[PDB]
Amino acid sequence: FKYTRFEKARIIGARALQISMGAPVLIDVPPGITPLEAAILEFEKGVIPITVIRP
Amino acid sequence: GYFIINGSERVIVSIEDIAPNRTLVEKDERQEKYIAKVFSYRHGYRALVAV
Amino acid sequence: MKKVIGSIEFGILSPQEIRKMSAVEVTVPDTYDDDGYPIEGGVMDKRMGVIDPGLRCETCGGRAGECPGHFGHIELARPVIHVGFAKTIYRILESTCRECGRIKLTDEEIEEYMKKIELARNRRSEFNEIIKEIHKKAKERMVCPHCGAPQYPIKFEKPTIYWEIRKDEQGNEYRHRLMPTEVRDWLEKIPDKDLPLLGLDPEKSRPEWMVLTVLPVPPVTARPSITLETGIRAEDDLTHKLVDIIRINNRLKQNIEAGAPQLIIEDLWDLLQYHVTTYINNEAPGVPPAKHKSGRPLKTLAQRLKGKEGRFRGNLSGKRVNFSARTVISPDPMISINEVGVPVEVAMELTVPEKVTEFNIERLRKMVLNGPDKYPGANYVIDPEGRRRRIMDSNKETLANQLDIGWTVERHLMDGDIVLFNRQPSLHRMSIMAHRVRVMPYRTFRLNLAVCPPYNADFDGDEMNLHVPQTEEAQAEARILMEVQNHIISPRYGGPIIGGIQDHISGGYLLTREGAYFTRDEVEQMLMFAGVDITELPEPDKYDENGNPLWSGKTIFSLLLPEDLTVWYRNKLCDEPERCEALEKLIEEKLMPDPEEVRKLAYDGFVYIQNGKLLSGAIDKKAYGREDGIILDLIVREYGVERARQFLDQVTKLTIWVITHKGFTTGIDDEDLPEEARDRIREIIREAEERVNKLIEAYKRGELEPLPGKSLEDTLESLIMAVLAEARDNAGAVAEKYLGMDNHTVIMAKTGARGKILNITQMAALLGQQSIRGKRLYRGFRGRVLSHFKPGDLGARAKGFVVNSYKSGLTPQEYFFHAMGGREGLVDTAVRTAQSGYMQRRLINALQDLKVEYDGTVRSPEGIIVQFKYGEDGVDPMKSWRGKTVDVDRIIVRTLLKMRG
Amino acid sequence: VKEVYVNSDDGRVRRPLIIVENGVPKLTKEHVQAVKEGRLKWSDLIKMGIIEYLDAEEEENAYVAMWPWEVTEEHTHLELMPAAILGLPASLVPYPEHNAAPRNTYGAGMAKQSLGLGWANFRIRVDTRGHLLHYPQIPLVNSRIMKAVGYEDRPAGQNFVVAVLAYQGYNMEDAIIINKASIERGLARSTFFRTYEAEEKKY
Amino acid sequence: MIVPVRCFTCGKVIGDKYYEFKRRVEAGEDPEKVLDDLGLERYCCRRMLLSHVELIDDIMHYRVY
Amino acid sequence: LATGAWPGGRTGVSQLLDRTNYMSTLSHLRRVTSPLDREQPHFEARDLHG
Amino acid sequence: EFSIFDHVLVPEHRVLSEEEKKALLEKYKITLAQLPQIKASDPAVKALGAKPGDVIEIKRKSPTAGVYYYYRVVVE
Amino acid sequence: VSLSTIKSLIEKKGANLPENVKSELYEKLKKYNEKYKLTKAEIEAIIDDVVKEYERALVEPGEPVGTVAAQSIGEPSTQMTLNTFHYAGVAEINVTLGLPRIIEIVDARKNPSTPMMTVYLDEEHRYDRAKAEEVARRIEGTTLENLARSTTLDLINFEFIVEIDPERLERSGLTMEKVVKKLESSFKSAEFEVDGYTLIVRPKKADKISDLRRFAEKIKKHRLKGLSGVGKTIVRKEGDEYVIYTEGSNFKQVLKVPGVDPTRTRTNNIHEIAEVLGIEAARNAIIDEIVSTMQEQGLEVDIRHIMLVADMMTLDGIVRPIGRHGVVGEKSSVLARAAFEITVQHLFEAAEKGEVDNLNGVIENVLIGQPVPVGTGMVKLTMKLPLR
Amino acid sequence: PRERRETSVAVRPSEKGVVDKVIITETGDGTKLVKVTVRDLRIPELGDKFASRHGQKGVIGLIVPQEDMPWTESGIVPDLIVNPHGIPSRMTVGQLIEAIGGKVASLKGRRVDGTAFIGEPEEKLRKELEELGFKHTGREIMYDGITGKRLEADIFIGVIYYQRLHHMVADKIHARSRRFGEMERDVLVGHGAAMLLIERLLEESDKTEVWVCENCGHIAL
Ligand SMILES: [Mg+2]
Ligand SMILES: [Zn+2]
Ligand SMILES: [Zn+2]
Ligand SMILES: [Zn+2]
Ligand SMILES: [Zn+2]
Repeated sequence: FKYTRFEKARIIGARALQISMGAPVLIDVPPGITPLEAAILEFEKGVIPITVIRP
Repeated sequence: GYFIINGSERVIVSIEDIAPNRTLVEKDERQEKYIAKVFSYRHGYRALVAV
Repeated sequence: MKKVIGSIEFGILSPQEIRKMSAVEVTVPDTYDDDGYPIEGGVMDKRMGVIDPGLRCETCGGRAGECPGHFGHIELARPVIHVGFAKTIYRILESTCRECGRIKLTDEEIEEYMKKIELARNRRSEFNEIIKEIHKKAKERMVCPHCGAPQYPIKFEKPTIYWEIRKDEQGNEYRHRLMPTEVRDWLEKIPDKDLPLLGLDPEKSRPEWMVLTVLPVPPVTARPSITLETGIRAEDDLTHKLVDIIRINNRLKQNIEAGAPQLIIEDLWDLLQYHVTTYINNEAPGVPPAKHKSGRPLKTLAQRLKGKEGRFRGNLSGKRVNFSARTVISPDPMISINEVGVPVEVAMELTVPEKVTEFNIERLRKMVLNGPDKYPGANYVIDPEGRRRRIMDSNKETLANQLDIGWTVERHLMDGDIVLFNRQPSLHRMSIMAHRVRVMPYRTFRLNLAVCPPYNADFDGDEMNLHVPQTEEAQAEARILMEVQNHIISPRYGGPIIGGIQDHISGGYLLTREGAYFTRDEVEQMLMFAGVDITELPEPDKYDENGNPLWSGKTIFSLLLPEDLTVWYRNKLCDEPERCEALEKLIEEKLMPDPEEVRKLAYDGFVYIQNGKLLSGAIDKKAYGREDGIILDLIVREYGVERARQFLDQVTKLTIWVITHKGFTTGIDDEDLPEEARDRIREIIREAEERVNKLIEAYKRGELEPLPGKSLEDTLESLIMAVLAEARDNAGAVAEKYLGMDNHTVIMAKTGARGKILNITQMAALLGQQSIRGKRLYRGFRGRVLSHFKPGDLGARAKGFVVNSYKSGLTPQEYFFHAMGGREGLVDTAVRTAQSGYMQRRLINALQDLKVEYDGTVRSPEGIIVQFKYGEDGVDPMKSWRGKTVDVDRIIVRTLLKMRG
Repeated sequence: VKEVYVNSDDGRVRRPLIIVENGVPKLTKEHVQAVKEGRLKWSDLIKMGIIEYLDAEEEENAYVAMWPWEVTEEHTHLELMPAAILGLPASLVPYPEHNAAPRNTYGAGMAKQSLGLGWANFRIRVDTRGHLLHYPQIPLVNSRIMKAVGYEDRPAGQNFVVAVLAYQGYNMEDAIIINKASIERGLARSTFFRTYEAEEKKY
Repeated sequence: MIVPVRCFTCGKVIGDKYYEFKRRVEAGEDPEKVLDDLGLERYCCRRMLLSHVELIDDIMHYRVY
Repeated sequence: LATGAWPGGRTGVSQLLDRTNYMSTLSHLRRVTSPLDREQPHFEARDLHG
Repeated sequence: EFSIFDHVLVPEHRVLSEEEKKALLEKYKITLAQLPQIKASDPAVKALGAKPGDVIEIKRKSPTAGVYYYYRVVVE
Repeated sequence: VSLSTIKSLIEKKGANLPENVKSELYEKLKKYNEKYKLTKAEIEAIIDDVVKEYERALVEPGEPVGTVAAQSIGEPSTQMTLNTFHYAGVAEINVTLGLPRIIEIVDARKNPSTPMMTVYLDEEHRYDRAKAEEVARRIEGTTLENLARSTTLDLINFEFIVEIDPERLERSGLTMEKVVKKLESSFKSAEFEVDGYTLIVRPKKADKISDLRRFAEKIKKHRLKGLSGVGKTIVRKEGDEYVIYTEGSNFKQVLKVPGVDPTRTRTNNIHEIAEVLGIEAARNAIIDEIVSTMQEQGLEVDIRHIMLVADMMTLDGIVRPIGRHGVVGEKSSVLARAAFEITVQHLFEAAEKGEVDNLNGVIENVLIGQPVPVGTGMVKLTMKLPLR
Repeated sequence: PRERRETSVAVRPSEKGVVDKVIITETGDGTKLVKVTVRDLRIPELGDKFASRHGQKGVIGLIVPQEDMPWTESGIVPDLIVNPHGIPSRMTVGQLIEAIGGKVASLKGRRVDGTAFIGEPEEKLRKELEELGFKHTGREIMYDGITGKRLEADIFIGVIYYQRLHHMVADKIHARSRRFGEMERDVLVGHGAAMLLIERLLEESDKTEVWVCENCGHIAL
């Protein structure tokens, strides 16, 4: 299994939206960063709750 | 050499046109039809006569 | 709770649906009324919805602006033929029996046609062809195969009049008009099983419903009264047509219930039919267009849709989108390739909404304290409920102490934000990319120079647009999908498209040129300028005369390459193939020769890199150029995108530094030729002119052989053009021979940085023949181009052959000929843009729906399979090396070297 | 075809030429001296049959000599000044025969769109928008036609000390690098005008 | 429109030497000798005096109050 | 005379004079135009004639 | 004597049997109407015994993958 | 390592690879093994690396291949020249090049502007210039005008003496008696008093100048020997054999000419290829034509985009123009077609047919206001709620 | 009114300057009329367009302090630096000849005639320049401004007429807070970005919510 770049983009978008809305961050982040790089770091660490469903 | 119209400077650009009252022959390439045409000017009226 | 429309299936409404779907039965032709209030039973009822302010909808109870409107129905007194379905009705009548109503066709024909229709369902054109064939076959028949009853011919009169040509007892043919009730009765008896052959679906479109019995009324929002400048409630054309329809319907009904004669009933029936037809379509064929109160044709339902600016063809458009800016661009190589410089004033307007959380509360607090004037500030703050406020200076001190989780701040642009970048005309995919913001003073969109090729931009007044995505999903899409890093390899040919252009090549050649050495100061300065992380210089190579250490350029360049890169190829400077042959022999013999041996055999025409050390060759276009960037391609495809970006961002600065502090120029003496070369060129020109004159004399005296493709004159012209072109090539060869490599212009041409050899030829030796549309110059006076030549002259000099280079200067006739050539070139450039644009538009409209499914197949929008395993191998052109799926040669060599090292 | 054509109508574009007979041009040294002293005018030269006007039709029978030292017995006319075949803006370019034609066309366009003191009337003139260059200068290398036309009295542009050299990569792809102190001292400084109109319209 | 006070390139003051140069050249002296006498060796300074136009007189006649 | 549009179908006969500088004005006073359609590629008419 | 299949521009054609036809149809989750179509008047069809409603397997010579299979259905 | 072992290892590990990939891998592995004495570990590592690279190079689902192909075809055309040239070669036939050629192929015009056929030779006639000229004569389509050195059309006394050159007669292989016999066998109602090396004609006692002029031009361009619609032929020598280039288009007739190798013979007109060899041949010819046109201008375009375009064009047996005449004009989506037309009858036809719009395109989804089903618009996301 | 409403005339939003002249007068039908002229000082800045007489255009990319400019052994500090790569592809030899001619004219003290074909031949200019004490190729030795060392090559330097066009950046720049087309839509589709297309095109206040029945397929109420 390998994430296509479209799947990765959608996962990052959804995670960033959830973080902005008020969801807790699963990892510690440096202060003064926007939700987007927070989600990017979350993905880079490999800690992602969202999963994709393929036909 | 220009005009003042409502306070704005207007210039008339010369227009290059076909010589009146001269027959010019030419050939098409789909009707294989030799034609000749001439424009006749008479008091500001241009008439296209083609044989 | 929010679903997405997956499909839309079209059909024909049934009268029962129209009855139950509608709410109010409109019966009275009532207008807005004097007090502007909806009259009960009028066209604009309150059950239809309200657009007037200060009242509530009857059905949904919504105020104007929130009530979507609701549908109403009109109960027609007599059946009316729909204008659009008139031709369909006429076709159907000619195909069905007058008595039974079934299709006049044999059962075997029915089976065959059903099979063919099942096969050709998807193809719309073939389906229409089959329908027309069946219609012709049925119409040609005369006796019903089921009943045997005669079928009197049916004649169609536009727009909605049908005549049945019947034969009396005397055999005379008389036209019997079919009333709509007769047509309905005919259509009802048609069974469901016959509909597919007739071209119908017996679940969404039944023939009886084509004839209208109930006419739905659009809601008030669909037919709003736009009012007038005088305050007069300027009504809708649909409203007026509905009023007339209601009046005529009531009149027809009251005369029907009064036992009126058949003639007046027919008159009112035809008036109703005409009004209905003009209401559906005011431009229907054979229909007089109804005039407005001002005498103009009323815009009706048909006209409201088939408009270029209407719902169709109008919603798709290009308008001023929000959060955009446009300004001229200026270059700067001090920023990374994936960065863009934004002026402060632009950054203080294109705000981006950011929701305040726990890990960014203090930054947003400082920003909102800055106000809308200091650069790191904000312009609008949105409370969790939803109201928006302007920060200004009155409440600047507050709105920060009361700012907590759940608020939204529209801060200014800051470094690191993602931003799109566009250049029109937008031809290929790479014309829009995502960059990172870097706010700098002045007012220009600073752009790195390596990114110029994909944008096809030059800094001579070109302008660019940037758009700032607002939502988080859009920002993530731009950051992950659209960044400049991911688009180094072009999808078109599978090679690089981002690389050095002009200085990045020439300066690289200067740095890696054979015999180029640098002192310690220059080495340290250039390494620090390039950003290369180093803390100790390598061992010096060769010592200066007075004792200072020196470093060759090759080692300095090798400090940038990765630690295990290994490649070899031939560049454009290879002029002595024997040395390349010897080097290739050694390399192939060993696959890892001792670097000492390579040093003696070094040659700048043969690049060879061993374990990240440049051992031989010089940098030119083939290293990291616009195309054929062997090293850059290798870095991209083997060490990831980020490593490639770092390598590009370092080599660009290194090369720029070396060319800036080493000196590079060009003067008028760059194209000065020795006397011997000038004499050679002169004698070449004279000999060519003599041969041309000999050809002309041979033609004059009848000594010429006309090849079959051309007449005598055309053969003469072909020979003359060939002779002149060969002469120009010989002169160019001489000039190139006598021009050394140390010349800066020759360096620029040879390395491929800028210009061609033809440019040097034209500037130094000879300009050459001038042609229009591939032919010698001929358009001028009778028998001569200019007036300074004897008439009927075909010599080379007299028909566009110019013998002076740019350095020597052109004589007036040569100047005129050159002007002709340049004008032709400009015209071609002007026209080819439009032609290519038209072709691209056609191709995109044809092909913009295809996509790769999850099983690797490519399917047409209508479901047809276009290609199994896209590309017949499944390889993305971007991922392909240069067209080949896998470059197994490089794989073999790289693996062998890595494991045998 | 044995046809003779005579034209006496409007709109024909003609050019002047020097009549040449028997290999000797009609124009002589004393004529040039008289014109130099102001005793003779262009119309006088026309009326004495020294210079003739030719339209495109009459030029069919002509055989023009480009230069005064190329005239032979076959020639019937001598070109007056071959440098005058160019238009007005195109004559501004110096050494136009050492350039490719597209570059000359571009240069003519830019010369048409450059700033400078166009008219001394600008202070009191009312125009939608205008510009004024602070310190215009005569071109150091300039065609002699420019003085005759009058361009020198209303110049547009300045002379720059230019060095061809790559510098920091900030002038790649047609960009240029300009010296700060020169800008401070007044180089290329200009002013932009705009006029707004308000009318007390009676209704 | 009036003579620049300082040379654009090197900043040398040449504003006061223009009228002297013009009057001397009109008298028939060699322009090169006059420029050398005035003390302008770099051609950057000589260009300012050689290529200047005095348009202030031409534009002085129209007043605006 | 304002807005061009001579009677008889001709349009753009009169244009606003250009006052950008000396050369622009003097060149605009010496312009010659052709009535052909701009869109159609009149290859024979566009090119320079001897 | 000359058959069209010997030409370089003509790849080999073959007629599918019922079992393989249905296996192919099930593999791509499609119906017969969703495949590309070849007319019954095509010379390749005439050279074969193909009849309408049948599936033709085409063995292309691909510049990228060498061998590649394409399928078409026969119509009027 | 015996070559059988390399083949077995290739089949064992790289079973997923395409046939060309594994064949080329086998060839180059054999060469490098015989040159450098590889062992099995290196071979296994190499095959694993090849497999990993091929897996990485696969395209991912959701990629919008159609738009990318359209852009990658359209963009180079802007840099490509725009006709307005007359390449006058000697041993060549004039052929439309560049943008007009691309447009003609894309729009599938019924007859190309410059039809041209490439005819190869069988083994017997391939390796000799003289036999090539003989086959040319069989295919030359020789005309009296080409044979004639010059023509004298003297209407003042009702005759027509055309001067025939001996060299052209010898090249065509026809003799004066032979050509006169063929002409009279064709022009039965004429009298040919041929003398020497000149033809003499009379139009059965005509009266007016125009009649004899028309009769003379009728004979002048009349065909004598050769297949219909064929002009000049230029027998060249490419590689080692002689190949006969030829104008005109008679692709079905030429295949029956003796000495002509029919397997390699090609023609410019794609429609003729469709008629004679089938539809797959038409697709391959389209691909080759576009590739050659792109190559002559120096531009490089990946073969995959051209393959996609060609496959899309010949989707239903008959070659159709890709434009609105044959492809866009038959778009299934009634909404997409709606913003391309001037009438509304298409809506009524769709409603009558019960057409279902699948919203599988781009324009319809854009108009509605919904994510386009390409790329990120294809994926669906789910999450297990209990979170740390 | 169509109380009274304001119809005052105000300057354009993206302009500034100083009022220079105000005149009051009467129209042709007796109504009062005023005109106001606003002047603005525009010092050159990044993005301003410059072009020579030989069709060589460009915008200034950097304003460098004087001490960083390289100087010449004769003391000449260039006022403008152009890239050598622009010459070979354009073949504007007239530019180089004009540079030499300007140098010669400045040194000699009289202007140089460049009247097309009868102008001063370039070889005469080169000879005169050589006689005046400079290299006949127009090249000079220059020192680097930053390092202070001597540049390795000899740099061509001269005087060239330059004109400033009115395409100035202060008039081009404008940004909208609260252009696109079909080609951009195709590009965005080609990238695979869909939510970006929705955000950039649809935006907000033009989309609405509609209840839909899942049984029949009609708009629910
Ligand atoms: Mg540009
Ligand atoms: Zn409501
Ligand atoms: Zn019946
Ligand atoms: Zn100075
Ligand atoms: Zn329902």
